[PDB]
Amino acid sequence: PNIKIFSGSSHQDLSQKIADRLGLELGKVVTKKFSNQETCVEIGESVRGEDVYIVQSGCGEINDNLMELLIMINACKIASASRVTAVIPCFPYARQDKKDKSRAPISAKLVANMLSVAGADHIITMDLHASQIQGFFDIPVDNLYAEPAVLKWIRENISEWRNCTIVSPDAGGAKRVTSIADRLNVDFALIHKEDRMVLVGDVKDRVAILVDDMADTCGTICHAADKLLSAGATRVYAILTHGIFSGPAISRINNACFEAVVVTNTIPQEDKMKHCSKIQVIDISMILAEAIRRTHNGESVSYLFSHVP
Amino acid sequence: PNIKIFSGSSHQDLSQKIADRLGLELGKVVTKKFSNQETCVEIGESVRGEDVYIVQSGCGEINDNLMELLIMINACKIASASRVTAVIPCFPYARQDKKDKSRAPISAKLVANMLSVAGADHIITMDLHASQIQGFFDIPVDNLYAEPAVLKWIRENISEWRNCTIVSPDAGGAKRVTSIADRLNVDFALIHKEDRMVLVGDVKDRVAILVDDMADTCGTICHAADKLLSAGATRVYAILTHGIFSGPAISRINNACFEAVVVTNTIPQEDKMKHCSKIQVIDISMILAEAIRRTHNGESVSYLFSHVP
Amino acid sequence: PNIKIFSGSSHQDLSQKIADRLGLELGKVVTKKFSNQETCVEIGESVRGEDVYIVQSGCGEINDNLMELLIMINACKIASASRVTAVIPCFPYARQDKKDKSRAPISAKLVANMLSVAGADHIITMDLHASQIQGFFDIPVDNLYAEPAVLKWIRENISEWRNCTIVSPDAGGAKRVTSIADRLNVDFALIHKEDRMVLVGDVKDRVAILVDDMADTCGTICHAADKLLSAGATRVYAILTHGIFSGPAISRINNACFEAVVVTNTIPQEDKMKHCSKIQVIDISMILAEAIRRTHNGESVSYLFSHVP
Amino acid sequence: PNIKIFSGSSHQDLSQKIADRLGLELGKVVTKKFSNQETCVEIGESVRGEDVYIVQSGCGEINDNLMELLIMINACKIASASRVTAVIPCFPYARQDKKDKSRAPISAKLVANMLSVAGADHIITMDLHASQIQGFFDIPVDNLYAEPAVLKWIRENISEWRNCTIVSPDAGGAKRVTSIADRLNVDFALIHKEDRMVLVGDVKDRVAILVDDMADTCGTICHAADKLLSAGATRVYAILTHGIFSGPAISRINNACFEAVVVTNTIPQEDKMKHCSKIQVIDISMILAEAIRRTHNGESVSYLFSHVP
Amino acid sequence: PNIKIFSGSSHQDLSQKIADRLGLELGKVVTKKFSNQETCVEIGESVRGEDVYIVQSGCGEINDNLMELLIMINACKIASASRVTAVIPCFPYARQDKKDKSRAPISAKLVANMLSVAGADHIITMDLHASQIQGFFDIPVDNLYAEPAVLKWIRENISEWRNCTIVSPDAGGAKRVTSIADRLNVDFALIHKEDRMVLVGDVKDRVAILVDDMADTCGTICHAADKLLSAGATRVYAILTHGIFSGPAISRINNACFEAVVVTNTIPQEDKMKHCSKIQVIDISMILAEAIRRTHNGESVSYLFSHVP
Amino acid sequence: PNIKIFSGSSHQDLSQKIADRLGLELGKVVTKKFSNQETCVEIGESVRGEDVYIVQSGCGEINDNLMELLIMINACKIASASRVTAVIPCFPYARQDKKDKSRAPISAKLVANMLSVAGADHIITMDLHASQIQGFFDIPVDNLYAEPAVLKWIRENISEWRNCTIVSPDAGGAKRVTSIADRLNVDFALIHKEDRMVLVGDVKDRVAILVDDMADTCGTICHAADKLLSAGATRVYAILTHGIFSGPAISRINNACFEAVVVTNTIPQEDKMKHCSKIQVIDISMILAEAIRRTHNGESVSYLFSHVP
Ligand SMILES: Nc1ncnc2c1ncn2[C@@H]1O[C@H](COP(=O)(O)OP(=O)(O)OP(=O)(O)O)[C@@H](O)[C@H]1O
Ligand SMILES: Nc1ncnc2c1ncn2[C@@H]1O[C@H](COP(=O)(O)OP(=O)(O)OP(=O)(O)O)[C@@H](O)[C@H]1O
Ligand SMILES: Nc1ncnc2c1ncn2[C@@H]1O[C@H](COP(=O)(O)OP(=O)(O)OP(=O)(O)O)[C@@H](O)[C@H]1O
Ligand SMILES: Nc1ncnc2c1ncn2[C@@H]1O[C@H](COP(=O)(O)OP(=O)(O)OP(=O)(O)O)[C@@H](O)[C@H]1O
Ligand SMILES: Nc1ncnc2c1ncn2[C@@H]1O[C@H](COP(=O)(O)OP(=O)(O)OP(=O)(O)O)[C@@H](O)[C@H]1O
Ligand SMILES: Nc1ncnc2c1ncn2[C@@H]1O[C@H](COP(=O)(O)OP(=O)(O)OP(=O)(O)O)[C@@H](O)[C@H]1O
Ligand SMILES: [Mg+2]
Ligand SMILES: [Mg+2]
Ligand SMILES: [Mg+2]
Ligand SMILES: [Mg+2]
Ligand SMILES: [Mg+2]
Ligand SMILES: [Mg+2]
Ligand SMILES: [Mg+2]
Ligand SMILES: [Mg+2]
Repeated sequence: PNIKIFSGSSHQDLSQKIADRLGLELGKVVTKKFSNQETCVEIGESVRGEDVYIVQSGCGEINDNLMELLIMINACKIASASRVTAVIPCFPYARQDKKDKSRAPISAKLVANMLSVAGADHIITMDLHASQIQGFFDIPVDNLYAEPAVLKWIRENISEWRNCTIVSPDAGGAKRVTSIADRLNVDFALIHKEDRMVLVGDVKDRVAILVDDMADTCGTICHAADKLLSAGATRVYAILTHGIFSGPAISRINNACFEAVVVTNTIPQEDKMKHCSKIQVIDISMILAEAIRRTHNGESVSYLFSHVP
Repeated sequence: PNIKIFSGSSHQDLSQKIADRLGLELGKVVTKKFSNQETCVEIGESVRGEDVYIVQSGCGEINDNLMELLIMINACKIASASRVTAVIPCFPYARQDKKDKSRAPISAKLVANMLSVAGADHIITMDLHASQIQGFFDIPVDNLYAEPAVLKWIRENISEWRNCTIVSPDAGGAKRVTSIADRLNVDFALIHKEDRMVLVGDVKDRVAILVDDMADTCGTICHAADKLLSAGATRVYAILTHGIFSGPAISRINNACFEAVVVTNTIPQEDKMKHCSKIQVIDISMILAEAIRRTHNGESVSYLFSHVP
Repeated sequence: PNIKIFSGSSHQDLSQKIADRLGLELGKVVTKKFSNQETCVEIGESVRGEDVYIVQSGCGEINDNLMELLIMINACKIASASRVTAVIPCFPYARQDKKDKSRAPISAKLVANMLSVAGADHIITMDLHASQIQGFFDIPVDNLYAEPAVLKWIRENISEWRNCTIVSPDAGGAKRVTSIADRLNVDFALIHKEDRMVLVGDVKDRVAILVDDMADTCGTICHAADKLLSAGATRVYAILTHGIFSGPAISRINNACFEAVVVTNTIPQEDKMKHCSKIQVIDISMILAEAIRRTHNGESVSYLFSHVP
Repeated sequence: PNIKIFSGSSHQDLSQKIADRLGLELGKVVTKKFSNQETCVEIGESVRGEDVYIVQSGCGEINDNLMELLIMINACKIASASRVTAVIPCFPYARQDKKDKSRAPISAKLVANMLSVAGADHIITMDLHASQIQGFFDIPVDNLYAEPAVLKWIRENISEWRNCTIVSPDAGGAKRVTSIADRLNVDFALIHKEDRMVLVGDVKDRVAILVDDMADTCGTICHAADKLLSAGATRVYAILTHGIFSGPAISRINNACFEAVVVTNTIPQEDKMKHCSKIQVIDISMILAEAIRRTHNGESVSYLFSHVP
Repeated sequence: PNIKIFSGSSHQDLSQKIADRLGLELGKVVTKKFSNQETCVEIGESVRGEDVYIVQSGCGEINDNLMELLIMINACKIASASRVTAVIPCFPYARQDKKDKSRAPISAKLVANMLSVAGADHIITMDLHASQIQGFFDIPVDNLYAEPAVLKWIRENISEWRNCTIVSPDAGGAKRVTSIADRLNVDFALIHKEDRMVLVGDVKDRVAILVDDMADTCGTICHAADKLLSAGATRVYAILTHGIFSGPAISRINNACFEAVVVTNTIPQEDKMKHCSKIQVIDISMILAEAIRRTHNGESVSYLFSHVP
Repeated sequence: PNIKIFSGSSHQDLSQKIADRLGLELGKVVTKKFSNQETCVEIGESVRGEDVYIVQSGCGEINDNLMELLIMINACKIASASRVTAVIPCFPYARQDKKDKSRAPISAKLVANMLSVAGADHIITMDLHASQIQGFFDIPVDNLYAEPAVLKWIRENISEWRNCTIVSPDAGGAKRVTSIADRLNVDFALIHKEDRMVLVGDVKDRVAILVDDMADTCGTICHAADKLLSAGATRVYAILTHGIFSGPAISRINNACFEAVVVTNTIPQEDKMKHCSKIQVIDISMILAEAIRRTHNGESVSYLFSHVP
């Protein structure tokens, strides 16, 4: 079986970058809409006996992109692909991972069930909002981390990184920032709201680096940055793997004191970058390409958790 | 267990009509979108031990509405509803019911699988594009027919119906028109394309009635009507259960010779009716309400196949 | 994994032809009946790690043959075959593919479920009565077409084929005849019953060729042929992939005006050919052998939809 | 939900007896064959919301009857029956319950899987060949025993039963005979083959009673009876729940020394009784009717293991 | 269907308390071990058609108790119980809810799968370690909260509760303490380790109340209490729903400065209470009994999230 | 894919012997207990794309070992092993293979379901208590036999084996002893209890060899040996594949007249051998190693049923 990479319509540039890193052309697929807006999918080449990877991020018109992904998986499965892998850099509905007191769906579990029944044998994703989502599946799920690329960016872009501070915006994700601070051998200052915020960790005259899994409306990072600037930090950075930037996010970032808002390209960023000068993108296509290549070859994927390829 | 009717966002007016016919209020549900356009669903009342019916048609923004339906089903299922029934008047992706020579998905089967894995115990739908779709499910599926309401409309609106002709637009659905002609005791003239059309059945100086399951772009019925008017029919009617009317449909209908284009209200029609004077709507809410009531009470549903309630 | 071909008891000659075309011997299997008429199956050679193909058509004693097929699949699956494929040239219960108004089983879906639970990983079949049956499965289904062999027969056996007409007997299957007429570049005359029949398409002084998926009691083709001979066709042919010929079929064919009734050998025909001189058989063993070989080698199967091997 | 009893074609008289004991009429069902010998099933009354019991024994044309049962279950399940129970007095393929050294199917497990996928929620059967077959299902299985009726027959028909001996024909089923002997407070003599047979237990000048689950070819009981008559037993009886009597069974029984061969009516016996004067039938319709009634009412079924109703 | 409560061997006193609150006797069940230490289960009364609740906490010999629970569920399911509910006050393997960088099982998901395949239709549990565990199931899961009982205890046992502080021991569970502080209208001071600890929130001359889901080795609460006593808190309390208290826990509690260590009785505490004077128990049997009663009657369970019955 | 052998904690020496025979090192795995006695499993090497075999016998602390096996299977499955095989020399809960009149679990079926849902693709076991257990699975199960090794031991250790007698202790397993006697060409004397025992087959002045699948409390073999010594057998041997030896077994063996009690090493025997001088062990690691090697290479496993490797 050979690797076949197919792109959904959500993130074409990322799929092309992945395909170039693998020395492959993107598989021929027609992904459009019928007149009544139903998804139309046509696999333009035989996938019989091949190892198929479908790249689609949970961004943009999320329900359309998710339906397209499921329809593509189904088309490849009934076309006798030997294995079908969904490469989902940003997992849709990941924030609906529990009920907790409300008569609400667990939408992430529903998405996992739909991916399974569509025929996915394997999932590759990056920085799941909650790693318990891996347990929503019965098929293997490789949850990659942007952390090696983030560490590389910090070392090559922040001159005072040895004295900086790594700040979690909410108490929930402080595990990520502790791992990053341990890797950099720095202090991890913490922030949480009580309309007021409380911060532990000396930030005065230092650089503070907010790290989080995603920025949707940027309410979380803007409040944290306001707090940090209250406590005398010389500069504040925000680093996120998923740059969703919906709603009022671009205006809030423009009016905030961030030196830089760095995101990975798990979601296309060109349109947002046009309207916001302080957004910078870390390419993670090498990590995804290496994960695809290693799953195909039976090589260790977890080696990527700590190594930039 | 009591009947609880919940409406999705696709067809609120139909759900309200159904609820009024059952003497019930619509269940409290919040169905909206998060900032990043992910579906947000919140069941506003306990459904524990209840017989839940969720009304959502495959129309409008089809992928959003389908996701909303699946999320609502999941929310009701994990909220310990005794039974969950999807009331889907127009089944989405019904026209993708086979591959036939192409490397294509069977999207209708995927939709059936998704509805099943979401937790639906029962499906109620109207005039499935292909009744083989019933076999795509392992749960019971009640496929209702608009034919009794169509016959009622014909008898009360076409003065010359005893001399009229019932015409199938494509060879595929001529079964429907034969059943209708047998019920009315009239001739069924047939039409199919060879850019030219061929018609069997005397239509001269008579009324011809085109009957079909749906009109999407109205290419099918406009070509058939052109043929019929070539052969001297005094008036031509089109009657359809599903009035999708996407793309150039309204302009084609406006420029065509139809005396009337009658559709059921399985899909909301007010916006289309604003731009097209010859569209008339048959209310089928009584049929859906009776089906819901009979499934709840253990009464015969097939009795509705031949009786207007 | 190597190809292993096993024959059920239904069509031994077809299985042998397939095995010869693949350069293989039929696998050792004992398929008989216990005293109380329960099916007895004994796999006479190890199939561990092999790619197993079981050839059984839905003909003869259909329930016995279907049980035998399921039992063989189960025996091969629990004997650790790497993959089990049911090669079912004529799919049993294919005509019970829907309910449509009656309190009836969808027997084709039940058969698909039984094949799946027995352990079949893949289905190869020819000219399914309804291609929606492919959606009754969750495993891949390769639905082969007799059309290339039919076109070859027409070109090599009917001297006036460039002027002939391709006639559908019922409105349902006219898609097949349109494809054939497009391939031959001829007119497709159509027939359907109203005890009287209506025909469109000049057949006078021409050869008419009825094409259909199967002839069971031959009521369908005999009525169509009577109509065609009413309209002056010089000769009438019938061509079918599945020659079931049950009940009064042989007598009706003998008393009908067919120049020839051509069937494929998806069903054994020698006994019927003894009693009916106008039955001729097209061998489709090359198509089935090529499909088996291509699925085994990961080669394109759809290439066979348009090419005679 | 009300009880609905449907009969398959295998054992109509038993189904009628069961229905009379329940004070019910048999449900309207058409169970016949199409021209090509495919099973045709038509449920003649609504079963929506009802508790459906389908009576079909694994006898006669076993594969036809099994297919008919599965098709009926499927028809009732997709007709929205609240619960479907297969009442299978003699379970087909029960003797193929293991492989043991051979490359053979476990056909009983396949049958269980097929019954489950057809939609059966519950199985009622009598004297399974191996009670481990209950573990082949994931749905509940009530395995009834003919033993109370057998004990009643022994007490009312064998004058010397207090001095008799209960003999197992093969070592496998001696558990049944020990239970019977314990109930009667008598000795259980045992027999097994070494073309010679060995017997333990004084049988001289006594009545010996062979007890077994079934008599198929009667090779087992005729050999055992020959042995018993060698050792001076005044009379020999055979008692079996399942009287299959296939092959040479009737001739062997006619030429054997049995005083009586008693069977239950889990299988119709009239035709066999015509050709064999020493066959007598125990009616077990009361046990099956009580089991149906108790499962419907939520009453203890195991109470029937020791009580004649 | 009637309620039947069965106790596993893990927590007999809790099951008895639940049964008394429901006005029921515990169902007759034999739960012991064979000589080779395999679990032996015997249901001593018919459960046919009943609503069965099996009470077993994930404590003590956890693997034995989990096996016993699964075996009991299986026994009740194949005995035709109408519904089987696992009442698991402390969910076993809840802390293995993710992999996160290691080649480790997701044991909680495995436990959920095992409970589902054993036949559980419903799960009732209290204070799941991660509420995402609800998404590990496809059956409904009611995750009850000890918070109402905790609030009642605080108000009736701590005289200065209006001035107290609610402290989370680890950053992960601070959601619980924020909910509790909001209910009490007090400040929530937070603690996390950097062998040193950092605390935000004035605790000087006040009572601090540590709240957490469980105390296993009490390393978490003892370190937090040491920190709190460093910052001048007059008294420190610990309140936990699950008092596992394994390993060195009792000695650490005895040597720590806790005024009180309060636990619920989701786990039996008498043996631990013998060796530790500062352990007090909150009875939560009323909450579990109300949940059982409300699920049985189709009443709202979420009403218990905020109301002490 | 390469073979990876992992050992559970139950039988480390057997796993090492198997690994040596395959020329492999045991895979790195940490299998221990958390403080609260929950199983902790950590796979110390990548198994991605490998053929994983996990060796764990149903002995010792059976519930702990079974949980450990399931957790290891789950860890390997979600770590993307190409195939996972449970090598279970002594299958736990095998004696609970049926209900038979009691409201009891079928625990063996539950264990099979748990192994399947954990992710096992294949089971290798030795001398299942009932071979019907193979039908409890839907995955392939290779049930190996100790008989070739037993025959080898008999020929090399009992000088009078040509005149010996092979005795079944209970009527149930006499099939094993008939196969052994046929292989050795000797008589098979049989024993069963009526507190008294009955024996057929001349044993006077001969060696009697009891053969059975397992000895748990040794009540079965000690009673049989007492009977045999009553009838003048010069020596009595017992040979068993599974030496469980729980409860009073060692004392009964010490006080019994056995010349030797031979067991295989499907269960560790060193501790029991310390306290009982007449226990001897047959190594079956070559049979298990050959089965693993042959399943990996696609070679015939059934060849081992009659051949010592
Ligand atoms: N796409 C979405 N956009 C915004 N909010 C969402 C979205 N999906 C779910 N939510 C809601 O957001 C909330 C989840 O918030 P969040 O993940 O930030 O915190 P948490 O899960 O409570 O805690 P933490 O992640 O810190 O452990 C829920 O109320 C959920 O319904
Ligand atoms: N939403 C859609 N809008 C338009 N075309 C669609 C849609 N979904 C599927 N199709 C395409 O339309 C075609 C199906 O057309 P249609 O149902 O009219 O005819 P058919 O299935 O070939 O025959 P018939 O229904 O007459 O038996 C397929 O090529 C399918 O891919
Ligand atoms: N083996 C069989 N022999 C005869 N009739 C059968 C068989 N199996 C099913 N039928 C019946 O035949 C009918 C199906 O007929 P047929 O397939 O010719 O037409 P259709 O499905 O209505 O339309 P079309 O195939 O033209 O789209 C149904 O009433 C079905 O119950
Ligand atoms: N319908 C059938 N008629 C005859 N033989 C059958 C039938 N089905 C299976 N068999 C075969 O009969 C044998 C099973 O025989 P039987 O049930 O009498 O003994 P057993 O299972 O070996 O032992 P026991 O039942 O005494 O414990 C197997 O070889 C099986 O393949
Ligand atoms: N029974 C157990 N006893 C002790 N440790 C366990 C047990 N089960 C799992 N663990 C381990 O404990 C760790 C989980 O710790 P914990 O739940 O306290 O923190 P977390 O999940 O990392 O974060 P948080 O719960 O604060 O969001 C994992 O390494 C897991 O393997
Ligand atoms: N681990 C165990 N230890 C002891 N007894 C057990 C164990 N598991 C199950 N049992 C019980 O042992 C009995 C099964 O006994 P056994 O297997 O010796 O005979 P059988 O199945 O009745 O007949 P046979 O195996 O001779 O055909 C059942 O009552 C079962 O509940
Ligand atoms: Mg967050
Ligand atoms: Mg159409
Ligand atoms: Mg046809
Ligand atoms: Mg048997
Ligand atoms: Mg027998
Ligand atoms: Mg914690
Ligand atoms: Mg046993
Ligand atoms: Mg035994």
